[PDB]
Amino acid sequence: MVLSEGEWQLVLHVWAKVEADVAGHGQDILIRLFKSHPETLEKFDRFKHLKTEAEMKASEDLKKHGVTWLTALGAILKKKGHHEAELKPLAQSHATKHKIPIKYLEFISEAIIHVLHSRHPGNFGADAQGAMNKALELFRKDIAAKYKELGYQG
Ligand code: HEM
Repeated sequence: MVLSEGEWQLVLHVWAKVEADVAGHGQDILIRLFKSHPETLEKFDRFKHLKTEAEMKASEDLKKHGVTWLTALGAILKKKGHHEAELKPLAQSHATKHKIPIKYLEFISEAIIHVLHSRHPGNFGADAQGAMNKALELFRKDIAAKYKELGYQG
């Protein structure tokens, strides 16, 4: 699949707002994921112990990882589809080291959409949400292809 320049513009416009507070968005999204799909938390031996949302919000380590993963996604989105280089190491670690199923990538995609819709309604109308979904679908499609080449079901 291929996004038009207009669709990329909608994605990068709302992303520019996200970048005003990388740590906040990074954390909010992970917490949303963990609350909606508790099984995903079990994949993080580093955060598995956290029992409540309050404990998650107070975790300095969770906030730091929020910055790490969200910045990596931003780097990929800014490539506007030319992300082969960025995808390689990410696919290898998540398939071979962390063992993250494609299903969980769909779960975090839903969490991203939920948080952007809550925090940026003015810049995340139907057309903008559609473009972001398309961008995340492209990412998941390419990641799935890499998983297969690397020997992981997904
Ligand atoms: C938008 C998709 C995602 C991006 C861009 C992303 C990015 C990253 C990055 C950059 C790292 C650190 C370097 C590395 O190990 O590769 C990381 C680590 C990790 N990711 Fe992801 N990730 C994504 C989705 C997920 C999902 C959905 C899960 C699990 C539900 C997951 C679980 C992990 C785990 C367990 C680590 C190790 C954390 C630690 O112990 O330090 N990731 N991810």
